[PDB]
Amino acid sequence: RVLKSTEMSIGGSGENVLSVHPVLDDNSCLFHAIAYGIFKQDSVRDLREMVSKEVLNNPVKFNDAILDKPNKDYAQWILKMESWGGAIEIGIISDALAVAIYVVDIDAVKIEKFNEDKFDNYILILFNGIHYDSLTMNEFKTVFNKNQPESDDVLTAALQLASNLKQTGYSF
Amino acid sequence: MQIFVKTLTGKTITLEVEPSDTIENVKAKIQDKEGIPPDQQRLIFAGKQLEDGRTLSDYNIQKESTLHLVLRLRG
Repeated sequence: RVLKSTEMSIGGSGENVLSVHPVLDDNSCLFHAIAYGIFKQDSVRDLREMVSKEVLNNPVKFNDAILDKPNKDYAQWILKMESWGGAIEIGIISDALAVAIYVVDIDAVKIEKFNEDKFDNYILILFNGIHYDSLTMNEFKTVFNKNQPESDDVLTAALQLASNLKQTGYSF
Repeated sequence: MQIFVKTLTGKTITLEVEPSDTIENVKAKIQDKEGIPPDQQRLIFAGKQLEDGRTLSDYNIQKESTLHLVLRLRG
């Protein structure tokens, strides 16, 4: 059993394996990665519409300064299939689906957590600077819980995987 | 002194700063507490985006002032 560059054993025993699960490399990859992790089924349009609606309905929280463009303009912009999702989308989708989203940032070798204090359940998405993939355990499990015994080891493996990928030329 | 930094997920981050601190310095402090790289950080105060080269003093940042942190992370 030899591990590939996109794989990392979890914990001291290494019985379970964390791996990259690639999604379609289109302009909607953030949404594909989140949909796979949470639903195990693709969704882009519904997720973009959810974000658009939340922004429109909350102009005080998502003001022009926060969005770096007028609220009404952002709400239409995020509906375009070519518009790249980011932290703003992640936060909104996380809140809406009641699952924390942990961004494993390859270039930084850090995990950016969204809503870790609200929801115990979390998914991991891998960010290389211009693209998102999903992270899975044993080629299947995507939803983890931070209070389960193996959670620390899962996060440790995610960080070590990110470090290895940074070192082998995978971040942009 | 103390300033606060609020995220869009509702969390608040306390910072110890001097009026002499540049926005860059502040992002570096946020990186220390939270591990967020400065290049992914956007800071907003009083409806204005804060620029790397200026100081808190330049924007009238004072006691218990609240900044808003928004991340980029677009892919």
